[PDB]
Amino acid sequence: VTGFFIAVSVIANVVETVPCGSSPGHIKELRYAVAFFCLDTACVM
Amino acid sequence: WKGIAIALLVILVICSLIVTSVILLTPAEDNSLSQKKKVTVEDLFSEDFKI
Repeated sequence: VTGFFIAVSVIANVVETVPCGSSPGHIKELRYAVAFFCLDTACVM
Repeated sequence: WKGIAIALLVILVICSLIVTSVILLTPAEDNSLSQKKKVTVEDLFSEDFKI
């Protein structure tokens, strides 16, 4: 489980700036889910 | 083995449910609505623009 959660933490850090998951890709109407943050927190604790 | 695997996947399912519940409940996402609608010909002949 620790290995799995390290994997999800690192893959989340990788995805953090994916254009679909980041600021670009939505400027005309607005997705940029900030919930990434929460995941980080969980992994850290 | 495979008891280790089933216990592991059960714990992963529980943790995934917890984290997705947090993901659903925590954020706001409520930007309401912005922008004003543009002008169309029906607006001209409405009583609104009568001088």
